[PDB]
Amino acid sequence: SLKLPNNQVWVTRKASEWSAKTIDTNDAIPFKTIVEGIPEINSETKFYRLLIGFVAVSDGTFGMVDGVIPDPPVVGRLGFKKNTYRSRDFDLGGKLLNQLDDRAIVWCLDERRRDAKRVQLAGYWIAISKPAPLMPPEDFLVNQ
Amino acid sequence: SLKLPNNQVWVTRKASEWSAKTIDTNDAIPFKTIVEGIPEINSETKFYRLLIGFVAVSDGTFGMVDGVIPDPPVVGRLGFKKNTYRSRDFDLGGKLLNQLDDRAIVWCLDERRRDAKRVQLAGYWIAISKPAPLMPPEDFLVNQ
Repeated sequence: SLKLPNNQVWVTRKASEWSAKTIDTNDAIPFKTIVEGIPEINSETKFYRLLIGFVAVSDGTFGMVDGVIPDPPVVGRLGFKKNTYRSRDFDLGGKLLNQLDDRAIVWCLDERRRDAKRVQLAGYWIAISKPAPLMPPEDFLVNQ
Repeated sequence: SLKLPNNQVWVTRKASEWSAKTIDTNDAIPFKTIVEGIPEINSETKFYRLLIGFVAVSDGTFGMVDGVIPDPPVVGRLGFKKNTYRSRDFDLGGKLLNQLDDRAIVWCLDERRRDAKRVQLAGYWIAISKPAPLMPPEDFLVNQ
């Protein structure tokens, strides 16, 4: 279930640590942010899976939402427990970025809702359509 | 000269825009910073080439230094002209990160030494030893 078809690859990037907060709100990470800073990705990339893993300092619930101040998730909402690794594979359906750029993952904590590192995320893993071999642009070494 | 041997690949990442500055100093980007946030890279990676490209708002000089408040570069120092793309391929010698982590690229501008975007960098391109196919860790989907 970490194996891919031959026309897809895994890409990843490091997740930021969460700072303490002063407002009362939902914690949400938008999909466009998850993808920012991954060079294999462009307007033609199709997206098949997003894997997330985390540990939280409280019980709570989480899931993916489509509206985006994002609502708590309804369909597919799942629970987690304090200090227990939780993970989730989200199916992205072979869609392009412009079709997923309204999505976010949202967490609702029972307690310690404003603490620093209240959720600690592993790297994000995304299965995408396999890119051509990476190469600098042809005009990179002009005036070298 | 953008082609690699079969046991190397290109990796890249986006460069940050430069803010205006209030101090009088050299502009330097350390090698450890260039490499931060590239998942294919670890303690065993060997480094073969670093490609940089930039446009500056003034004439000046630049080059790679080994001491690192880094000195202006001596050996291999090169000139550039205002509003003219310049690029450079630096040979990294097949070395590991711990052998390159004292290196930086340093720019010395003739004029406008404190302006925002005084140097605008293209993505950094690095030729490294070819990694195994990227895969999430085996324990990623515990408690899914």
